[PDB]
Amino acid sequence: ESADLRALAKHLYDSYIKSFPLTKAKARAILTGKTTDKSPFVIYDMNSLMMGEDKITPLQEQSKEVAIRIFQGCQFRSVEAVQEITEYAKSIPGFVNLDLNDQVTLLKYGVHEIIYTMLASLMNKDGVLISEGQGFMTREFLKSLRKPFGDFMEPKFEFAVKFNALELDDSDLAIFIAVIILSGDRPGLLNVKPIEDIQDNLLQALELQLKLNHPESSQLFAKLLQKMTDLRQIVTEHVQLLQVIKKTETDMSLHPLLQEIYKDL
Amino acid sequence: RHKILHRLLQE
Ligand SMILES: C[C@H](CCC(=O)O)C[C@H](C)C[C@H](C)C(=O)CC(=O)[C@H](C)C[C@H](C)C/C=C\[C@@H](C)[C@@H](O)[C@@H](C)[C@@H](O)C[C@@H]1CC[C@@](C)([C@H]2CC[C@@](C)([C@@H](C)O)O2)O1
Repeated sequence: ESADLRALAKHLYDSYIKSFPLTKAKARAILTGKTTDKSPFVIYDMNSLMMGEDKITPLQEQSKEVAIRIFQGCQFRSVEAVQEITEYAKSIPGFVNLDLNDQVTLLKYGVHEIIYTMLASLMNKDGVLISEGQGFMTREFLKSLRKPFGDFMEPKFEFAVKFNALELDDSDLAIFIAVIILSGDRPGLLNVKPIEDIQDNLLQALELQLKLNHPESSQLFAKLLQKMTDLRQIVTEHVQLLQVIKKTETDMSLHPLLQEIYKDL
Repeated sequence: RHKILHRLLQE
């Protein structure tokens, strides 16, 4: 048991390291100035947007308004994350042995919760690492965005602050991320039971990880369990923004991958 | 289906 709980703890990390090119370790190293060899452009207004703008989003360009340029990098970066997460998922022991529809279902619902977990790794009190860390966008400048967008990230910065206070590392995050994916309470799952046996094994590997990797957080496990449901709030919040840009906000076509995902939830 | 996930799942 508790050697294969260590075994599975290591596998995940390896596969986490395989699938996710930007890690917290790198994100934290840059955020605290420890690689002054990777010192990031600061976007704090329309003005520095312009200069940082010049670093795919192709001739697909058209200098349109600030918010549509930001839409497009988000979109492109979401697409990549979906792919990484999926490739990571494919590597959770037993994940592939499940019915295809349910493997789809878990990704449909698991994907944004993990996008937002990972986002926290890129955030502190004042802003967010962007462009693979070669960029840093302020919280204050994300607030000056008009319309439905100016107060969207505010609840994500709160919570990115709260969740970073847990000092989780890449090896911690790996299992947390697999726990989320293997959750049997997603709408429309065909075979709940096999998923739960999988999640229970992961829940336990994690439990151990946390007692091992942080012996002086006493109740870290319980603190971390609760974030999973803050995550779903975060996500219904997300879903309800897409909603307003579905109707109002002409011109913002979702990527078809992101269409598949935001459709019937 | 969900066509893109699938292909990403298939390999
Ligand atoms: C860091 C971000 C800018 C970086 C960039 O311009 O490049 C902050 C960015 C404004 C985040 C939020 C969505 C925002 O205010 C969006 C916005 O006005 C436009 C008009 C509406 C939306 C695109 C509609 C569609 C999708 C977005 C909502 C969605 O994208 C984001 C909510 C969510 O995705 C958060 C972020 C952005 C995309 C991402 C998957 C990226 C970022 C880096 C990395 C590796 C992390 C996160 O894991 O993934 O997470």
